[PDB]
Amino acid sequence: TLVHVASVEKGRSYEDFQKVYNAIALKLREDDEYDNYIGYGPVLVRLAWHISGTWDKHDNTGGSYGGTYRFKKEFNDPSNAGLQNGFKFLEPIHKEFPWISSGDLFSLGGVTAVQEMQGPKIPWRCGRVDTPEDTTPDNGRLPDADKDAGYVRTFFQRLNMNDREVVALMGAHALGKTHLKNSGYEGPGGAANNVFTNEFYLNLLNEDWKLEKNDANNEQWDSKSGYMMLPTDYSLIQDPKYLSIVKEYANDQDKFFKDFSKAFEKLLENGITFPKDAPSPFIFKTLEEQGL
Ligand code: HEM
Repeated sequence: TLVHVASVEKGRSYEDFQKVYNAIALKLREDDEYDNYIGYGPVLVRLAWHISGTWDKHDNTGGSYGGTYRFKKEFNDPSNAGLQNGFKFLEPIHKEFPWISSGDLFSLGGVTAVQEMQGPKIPWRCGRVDTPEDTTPDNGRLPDADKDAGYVRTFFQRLNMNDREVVALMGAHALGKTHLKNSGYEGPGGAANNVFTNEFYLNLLNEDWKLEKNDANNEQWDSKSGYMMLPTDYSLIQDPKYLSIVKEYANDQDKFFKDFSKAFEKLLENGITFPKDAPSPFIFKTLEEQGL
């Protein structure tokens, strides 16, 4: 069995990590022009997810622990096209705080982004430890977007996620947009794409979606409002079990926030064993809460 035990960066405590959070948050505020004024929040959330979503529950390969996205096999995964922008954003942060591990930095970037975009608090734990280049997972473990609900359910079971966790996590697609050159899909999902809300679910249910091909010859669902849904997004209103949960979150943002926060922490921690004397999870203050 392959076990990864969280090991706190030597001598570091909550306050040290809050300083890293603050540096990420200050740079997020500064770099507001990125991606036609969306800012870096969405791509940092996607980075935190993609470095975690290589995990395989069966043998504990992949996952956030090892920080392996720093190695070219993983950095160059076609599934990760565009994430280099997030890595480049985090580079000056890592320079300022060289003591933090890569997996801790990448995952903390996603937590910081969600919170600074007015999302829920996401508890976060330190202690991911960089592992060598030969531990980098092969490409092909991240999901395809052209597929249906059965594919989504099966995929997420590899990450030990159930229906509620899947539907909650997908709500992150309120953020950012698809970019044709990255993924072969184009467009935002709504008007509020750098503030964290339940808009994904509302737009899934309330827009009039039309199936179209895009300029890369791929099918996607488009609305007159200029929004889009991936086939895997749209699958959440095709499957009866997913549809029930989509309606729940469309009706109740507080419940979505609570479930997202739990699922996202779980995603970022998959594969990691936290020893009993490990610090409790940290809840970082936003810049606003600190007067910064
Ligand atoms: C079935 C699972 C999923 C599929 C197929 C999928 C697919 C995609 C695709 C194709 C894009 C567009 C990339 C680009 O063109 O730049 C995207 C963007 C994004 N994904 Fe997902 N995704 C999935 C799950 C998730 C999850 C679980 C999260 C996080 C909780 C997430 C967060 C995001 C974010 C924030 C963006 C916007 C990035 C940006 O604007 O640069 N995705 N996803």
